[PDB]
Amino acid sequence: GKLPPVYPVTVPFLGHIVQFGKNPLEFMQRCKRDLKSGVFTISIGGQRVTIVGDPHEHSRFFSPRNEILSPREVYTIMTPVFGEGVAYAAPYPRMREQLNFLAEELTIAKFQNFVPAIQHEVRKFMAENWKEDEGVINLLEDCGAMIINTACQCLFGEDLRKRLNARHFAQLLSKMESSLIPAAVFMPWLLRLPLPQSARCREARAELQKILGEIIVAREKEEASTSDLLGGLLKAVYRDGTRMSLHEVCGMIVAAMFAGQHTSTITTSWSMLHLMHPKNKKWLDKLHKEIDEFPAQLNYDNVMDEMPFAERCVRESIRRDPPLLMVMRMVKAEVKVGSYVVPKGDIIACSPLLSHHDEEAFPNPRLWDPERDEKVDGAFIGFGAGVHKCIGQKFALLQVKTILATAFREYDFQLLRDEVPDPDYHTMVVGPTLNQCLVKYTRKKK
Amino acid sequence: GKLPPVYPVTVPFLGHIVQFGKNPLEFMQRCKRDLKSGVFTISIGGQRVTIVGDPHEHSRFFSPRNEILSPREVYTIMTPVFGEGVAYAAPYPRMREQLNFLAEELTIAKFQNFVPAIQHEVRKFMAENWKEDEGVINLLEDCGAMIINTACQCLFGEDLRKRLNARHFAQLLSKMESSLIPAAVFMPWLLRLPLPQSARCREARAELQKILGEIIVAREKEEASTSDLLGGLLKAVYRDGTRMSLHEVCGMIVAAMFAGQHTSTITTSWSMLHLMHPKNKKWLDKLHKEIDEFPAQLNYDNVMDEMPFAERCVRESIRRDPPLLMVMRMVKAEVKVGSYVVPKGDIIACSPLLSHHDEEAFPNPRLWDPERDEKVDGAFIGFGAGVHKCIGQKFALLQVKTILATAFREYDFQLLRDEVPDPDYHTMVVGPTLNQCLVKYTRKKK
Amino acid sequence: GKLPPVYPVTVPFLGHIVQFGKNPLEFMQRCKRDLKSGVFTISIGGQRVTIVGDPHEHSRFFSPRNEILSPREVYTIMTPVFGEGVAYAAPYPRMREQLNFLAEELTIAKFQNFVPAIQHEVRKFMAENWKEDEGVINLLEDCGAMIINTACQCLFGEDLRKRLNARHFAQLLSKMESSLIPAAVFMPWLLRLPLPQSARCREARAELQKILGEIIVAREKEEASTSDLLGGLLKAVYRDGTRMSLHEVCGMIVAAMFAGQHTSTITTSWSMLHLMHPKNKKWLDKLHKEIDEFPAQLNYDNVMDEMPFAERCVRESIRRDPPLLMVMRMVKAEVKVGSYVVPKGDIIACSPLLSHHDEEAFPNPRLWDPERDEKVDGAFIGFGAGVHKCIGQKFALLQVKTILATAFREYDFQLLRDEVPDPDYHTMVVGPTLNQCLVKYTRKKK
Ligand SMILES: O=C(N[C@H](Cc1c[nH]c2ccccc12)C(=O)Nc1ccncc1)c1ccc(N2CCN(c3ccc(F)cc3F)CC2)cc1F
Ligand SMILES: O=C(N[C@H](Cc1c[nH]c2ccccc12)C(=O)Nc1ccncc1)c1ccc(N2CCN(c3ccc(F)cc3F)CC2)cc1F
Ligand SMILES: O=C(N[C@H](Cc1c[nH]c2ccccc12)C(=O)Nc1ccncc1)c1ccc(N2CCN(c3ccc(F)cc3F)CC2)cc1F
Ligand code: HEM
Ligand code: HEM
Ligand code: HEM
Repeated sequence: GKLPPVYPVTVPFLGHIVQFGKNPLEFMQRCKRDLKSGVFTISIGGQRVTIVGDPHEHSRFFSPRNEILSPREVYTIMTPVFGEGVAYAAPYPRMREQLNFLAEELTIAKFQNFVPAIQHEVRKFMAENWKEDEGVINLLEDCGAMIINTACQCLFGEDLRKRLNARHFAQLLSKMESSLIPAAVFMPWLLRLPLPQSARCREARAELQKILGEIIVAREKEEASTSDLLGGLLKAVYRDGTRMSLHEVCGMIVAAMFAGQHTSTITTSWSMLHLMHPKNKKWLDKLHKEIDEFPAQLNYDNVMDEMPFAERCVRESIRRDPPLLMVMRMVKAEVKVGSYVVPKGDIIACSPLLSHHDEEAFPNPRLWDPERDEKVDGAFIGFGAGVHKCIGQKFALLQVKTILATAFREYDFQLLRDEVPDPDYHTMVVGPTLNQCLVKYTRKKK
Repeated sequence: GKLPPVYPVTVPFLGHIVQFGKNPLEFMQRCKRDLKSGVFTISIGGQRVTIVGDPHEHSRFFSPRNEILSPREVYTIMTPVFGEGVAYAAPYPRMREQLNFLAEELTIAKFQNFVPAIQHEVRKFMAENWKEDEGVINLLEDCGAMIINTACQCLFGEDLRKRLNARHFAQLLSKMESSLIPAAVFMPWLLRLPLPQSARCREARAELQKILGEIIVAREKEEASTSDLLGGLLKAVYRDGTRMSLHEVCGMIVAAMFAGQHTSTITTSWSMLHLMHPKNKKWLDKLHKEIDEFPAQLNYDNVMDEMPFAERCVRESIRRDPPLLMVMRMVKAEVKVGSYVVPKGDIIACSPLLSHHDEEAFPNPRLWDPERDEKVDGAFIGFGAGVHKCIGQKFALLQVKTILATAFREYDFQLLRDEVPDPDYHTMVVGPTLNQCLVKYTRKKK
Repeated sequence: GKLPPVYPVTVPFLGHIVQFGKNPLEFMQRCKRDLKSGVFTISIGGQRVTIVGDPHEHSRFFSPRNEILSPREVYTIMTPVFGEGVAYAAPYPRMREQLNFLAEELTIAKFQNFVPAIQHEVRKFMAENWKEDEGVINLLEDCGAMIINTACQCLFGEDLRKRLNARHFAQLLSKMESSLIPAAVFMPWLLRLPLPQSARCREARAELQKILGEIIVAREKEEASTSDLLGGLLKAVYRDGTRMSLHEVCGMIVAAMFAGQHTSTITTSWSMLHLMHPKNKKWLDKLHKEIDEFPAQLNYDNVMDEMPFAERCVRESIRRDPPLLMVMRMVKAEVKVGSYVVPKGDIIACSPLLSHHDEEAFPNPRLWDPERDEKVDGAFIGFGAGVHKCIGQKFALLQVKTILATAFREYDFQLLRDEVPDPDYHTMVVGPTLNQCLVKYTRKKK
């Protein structure tokens, strides 16, 4: 085998994470240029990280099975929050079955009544918060509130929402996030030591599990028709003929809510931010034309089948600013990538950021252009690819499209600074800088 | 409960400590503004830190007992230097009794002969080091030398000083400080691992303990009158009727000397730095008027009761540049703070820096103005507040005021750069940048 | 004892390593100036580091035996790569004997046929890569390739090179380097925890050991004349009458190749970079005069005895940019350094960088001047000094001088930017910034 070339080891401890939090794109482009190779290795905290930064080789990265490019070792930071024996922390066979059970709950087939539930919360929100003829809001925080409120209406039954509302859900997820050390992907030794915040999060999730249990007992003693997410997952049956444990169900619900909270929020925000920008009026007008073709009450078919332009807007906002900068796996057995082999124990990564800004794939990559197409097949990896592709993608897109169509139909927006906000690359999920997201809404003439 | 809002988690490991060491004020003001709340939470190394940045809520932070906002877990870094079973490392009841025994040794009631002892060392120092009609000194280092020399004359008997002089004391404290990892407040897992520097410091303190023991044996075999600090503490009796161990006494002496070495030094320096600045001549003239009302030999009453203006100068230098930027505690049981609850396991903090620069409390907070008053009651927290307030405050103020009155009576000073020195926020105790503290003394016409 | 003075402890974890990776010279000069002492102590991660930054006191640092200023504890990071019981990881007596056995293999006495072997590889390389009349290359990478290719021809027999060629060797060393955490010199607690990359490197070296074993078995079953490095080391006999183990031999070969890969490469590059710079034409002309005094085929005597000017060029490039910025040891028993004592447990360091830029020793230290002499005796410490001085120095100098003489005889070079490249201080071995090393070769008129 030929090893990819290697950026030589630097002295500050985890110093490359600082660069990755400040200018990740430029850092990776430098690595690529200096070593004259799209496939290259860096060393972070003693751990080799090999980045497939050539769009043409995406298939090598996304094809292999979890047994061989495993996500388990790279997501050890998440075990306290989701639970032992849940998702990435489960043996491979159970892992695959659990993920699939969640994927089954979020198929287009399961979305009956979701668009009206979403429209209802959004309208409730706009009437509570956007009351005036005119007013100033933080668009990032309000999208975030709408994402959690709308997800909770779609996924959880009324009895569940009565005991556990979106605000409590939001707090719990936010507390959990605050307990993580994202750098510890490169500090596996740390995660073997006792961490107090870890015990705290497990009690928090155990409290959630208690609520969930009480709900099931109450539903079981009043029935004659549990087709919400909780209900669906409790009815799943593994290949061996057993059921998921409530522990496992609770964990998968947390993971689903945790996954969508920032990614979908960010995507909504960027999309709305580009569309209200004056130099994009042409695309806004185009969006209104599409929306006005439709009544007030939307449905699944309108949003998902009959809004191709709104789709290009959302996709191109994920293209330009992907909220997850890296997809990563642990190499469990060595793998070929072009003329190279990437050895076992390496972390192998593919970067939606680096790849969405490749000039060959996306000519003039700093331009937000909803009409563009990829020049390289598979270079859009906003939701990953292959067999492990985002299983929440259709649910996320339904939410974002519905919120977009409801909001722009009822309100005009103006960004209260000249340029679109800069991404803030310091956070785990990357989105627009919070203090640059002030916007003025104006209620449209009824 | 409602959780305070949370700055979302950042990727560089302990990256917020870098900002806290470079621009802490601006970092915290940003957190406050971006989240629209004076009470807010950040995550450092996986550990939630909730900052009470509203001056009006100081009472919630400073009221609770050590059983419930505990200092023990946040000061684990200090256990090697002070000893197991000493101070913050003692069970709560013993902790309280030990701290109180030290507080009792440093009451105004115990200061007979301190002002003359201080004046004597300062005069000895000025005659050894400031010999000429005119000359250049580093004011920060010389204040530091005067603080340790004067503390040793007040607190330790001649026999003790003969075996352990201020220079040796200074070295030992300085060696101990060099062994600490202040960031490990956010790395409790680290402090459970063996650290070699920790064993070294304990041998150093054990050597100190040996000297102290020999002194006691020598005093016990020559007496007919141990009213120094060592003597006082050895005579303390716990509620159960036993005595502190020599181990515990030794530890409390170290902690007392360690506490005052930089804080008091820094406060002296800032005070002298502002007063010699030309735009402050008006306050200098005012200070001389007050000093000239008094003979050469001062006494307790002059310094502590009859120098109200010198007091405003020292207080306002602590206001403008508090040497401890944060008071912190571990939440052992949850607590209310305004409309929020701060959960167990959080670190809860209140910042004298952030609070002394609040515009409502201290209008035009960058101005050093000794005549100002707080506009918010309890917003001055230079020495903390409540039941856990600095127990060295009266001793520190006596030293600083005495040094100020002795030095300015005998010398004029001029700062050898245009602007007052910038604080250097990189160190544990924060003071003026060392290389900006060059000053020229001029011996006054006798 | 008097302790050296101490820069007071800073809050960011390992924050001084960031400064050391960005501007080490300025950082250390600041420490020296601010504390008014050439001998001074900083605290990194809780570990005191005392730097002998006075050229006049070099002898204190370099005299003491390994039992008392030990390299073992500071080079724990290297144990996985070289092996347990090898070099710095061996008990002191074995350590001394092993190092000596390697030193014996690299004495001038052992270099018969090295200059022709080197000239042969360099010429092979130039003909493969520098084929045209004219062309653009990265001088740093090509010197690196020449250093490893030429070392392998000198040190390893044909049978060994047939199974393990320079490219495979280069990869293996590069993989090993990528597994290190240089900051962990200041994190001894980390190196006591399991690190996965450590197990990987040991398997890699075990694979190398297997190849080496097979070679020995094959040589042992075909002989009638193992005078390469492998052969030499296998014939070494300890004081007790036993032989090195193949494990130990394998480890010492790795350490030798690892030591020379960047240091010698960097030194070649800098030397060539200065000599092709136009303002240095005067020294280039001088170098050609010396080279032209000699045939095409060089020999040991020409290179090592008859090239005094080429020697000054190489030495002065190591003077101006020493590839190892610090020589460090663990104080095992306390030691005097001027008016100070440096206690046990301190890391004591001497910096070739700081010392080669001292204005007293090297007037106008930013000027590359091959005719200069030190103004302070022992201030050149590019290869260390004393009893522990670099044991590869004569081999490194032979390689560098031979490559210099062969290349400049056959080619002209031009740097494709105006100024000599900046050093990149981020890496373990420090050399010229990689992307500033583009050069244009021109084949000379035959
Ligand atoms: O937000 C993250 N993850 C969280 C938690 C999570 C993890 N895996 C999941 C699988 C399913 C559901 C949730 C999760 C998350 O919400 N991820 C997510 C995944 C899929 N779909 C939506 C959201 C996350 C985000 C960033 C991150 N980093 C920071 C960048 N990094 C990195 C990588 C390479 C470098 F050179 C430098 C770097 F700094 C280490 C990985 C690590 C992370 F875990
Ligand atoms: O100088 C410090 N402490 C030392 C040692 C010490 C500790 N507790 C004591 C109680 C009694 C006597 C001595 C001590 C000290 O001398 N403190 C002191 C306390 C009271 N009166 C005078 C002096 C010190 C100083 C700073 C520090 N940091 C750095 C800032 N930090 C922090 C906190 C929040 C953030 F967002 C970011 C930050 F970086 C962690 C706390 C931690 C510390 F321990
Ligand atoms: O390149 C390094 N070493 C490697 C591996 C190695 C170690 N010891 C050996 C002995 C014999 C052979 C190989 C080795 C190496 O190739 N060193 C080498 C030594 C002698 N002759 C040639 C090369 C190396 C290079 C730098 C380094 N640092 C970074 C700077 N540092 C440091 C020190 C003081 C500070 F204030 C701040 C700092 F960041 C910690 C030491 C540590 C290292 F181990
Ligand atoms: C805009 C929103 C989202 C973005 C941009 C996003 C992005 C991604 C990406 C990049 C992957 C990696 C896929 C691969 O390995 O090739 C992924 C996987 C995943 N996403 Fe999302 N995601 C989003 C929303 C969601 C939501 C709402 C859920 C809720 C269930 C979710 C759950 C997952 C899961 C479970 C996986 C792992 C699939 C596996 O390992 O097989 N994501 N997502
Ligand atoms: C200018 C000098 C000093 C400053 C600015 C200062 C500042 C502080 C502050 C802010 C606190 C926290 C009090 C609270 O929890 O509300 C404190 C506590 C303390 N200080 Fe100081 N301090 C100084 C000098 C000293 C000295 C000379 C000693 C010597 C004994 C000392 C010993 C203590 C102790 C023991 C506590 C803890 C009290 C407790 O937990 O109950 N300090 N100081
Ligand atoms: C330009 C190339 C090199 C430079 C600048 C360099 C620099 C140094 C320095 C500064 C030392 C520390 C000596 C002391 O403690 O006083 C040293 C030691 C050493 N070098 Fe090198 N070195 C180079 C090449 C090599 C090579 C090619 C080898 C191959 C064997 C090597 C092996 C060693 C060893 C084994 C030591 C440790 C000697 C001991 O601890 O007794 N070095 N080198």
